[PDB]
Amino acid sequence: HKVDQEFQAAVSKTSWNWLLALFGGASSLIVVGLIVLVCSSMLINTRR
Amino acid sequence: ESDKTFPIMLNGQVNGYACVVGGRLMKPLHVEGKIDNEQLAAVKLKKASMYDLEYGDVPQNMKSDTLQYTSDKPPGFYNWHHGAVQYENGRFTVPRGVGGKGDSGRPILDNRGRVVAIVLGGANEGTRTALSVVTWNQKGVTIKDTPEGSEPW
Amino acid sequence: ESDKTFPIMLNGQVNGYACVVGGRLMKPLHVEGKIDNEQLAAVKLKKASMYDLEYGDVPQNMKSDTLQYTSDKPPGFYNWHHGAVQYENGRFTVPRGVGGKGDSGRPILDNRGRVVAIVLGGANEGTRTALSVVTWNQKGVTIKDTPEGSEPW
Repeated sequence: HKVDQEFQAAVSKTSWNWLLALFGGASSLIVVGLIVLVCSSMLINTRR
Repeated sequence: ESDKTFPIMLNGQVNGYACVVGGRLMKPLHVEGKIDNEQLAAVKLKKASMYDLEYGDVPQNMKSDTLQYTSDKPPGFYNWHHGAVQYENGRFTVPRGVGGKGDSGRPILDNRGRVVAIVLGGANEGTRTALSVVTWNQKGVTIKDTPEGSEPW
Repeated sequence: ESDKTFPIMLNGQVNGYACVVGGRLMKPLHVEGKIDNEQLAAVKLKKASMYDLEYGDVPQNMKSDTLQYTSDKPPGFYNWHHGAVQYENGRFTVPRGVGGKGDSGRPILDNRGRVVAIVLGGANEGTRTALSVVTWNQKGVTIKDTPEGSEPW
């Protein structure tokens, strides 16, 4: 084998897209949860 | 007040009061103890920790005979188990000396028999004592008004 | 009430009341029986099942002499065959031990002899009895008021 096998450029863009979508789902979920908590707190403070 | 307000037991001593309004039973969270009423002991309480309170759905046989609610709060004198409380400048105050530990959860009643606020604590200014309580609004918002230096009773 | 309220029979037993209001006849669905009056027996009863009711268009002669509904509901006391019914916080109640099965469809009367609600059932709650009924509204709307534990009379 004339070229070494790395980790970055060793997985297809289909697998990369699926993995990134699955992980970004959780990332998006946690950030939307955080902004939901923040906006609820701000609404409570404003309408208090 | 006397009929509907129940003492709470902490090792056999009074330490607070649980108040029923509009078919829901409220109790301050900071006061720890057991409700004297055997039935209310079985009522599940869900807690608002930030408001220092727990509220629960009351049974079917006693929700009607409840302290009727209200929201209009003109300044002046209002009823109280220990006497009269002065509501002025959007603040509830009492003469300095009356009230203390064990009076948390005491309802403040109206002239017509309705509830205006529930007591949680008090801070002594030397001249009077400003009560840290929960006061309602026209838009149905319950603001926990606590003057500076408030200590829960 | 007596002149223009017609019982419904079943095997010689009265089980419900039909009411003529606004020029139209109403009869609740949970009760089964025969309308006493012969002339109204020929009306086709259009059913609102989710409203637990049937309504029908009355003939010409008697449409002039019917009960009148109302929209404004000042809280307090309202007339009824079994006395005064108490209205507050958007809820109807009666003193306990008053009313029972077979009283469905009996209208709630007021000072100026106009209907404010139609009785459908009641839940006994010890101190009082909360009436599960149907009421009108300011914007020309019919709304059910059925408290928890309501059982149809």
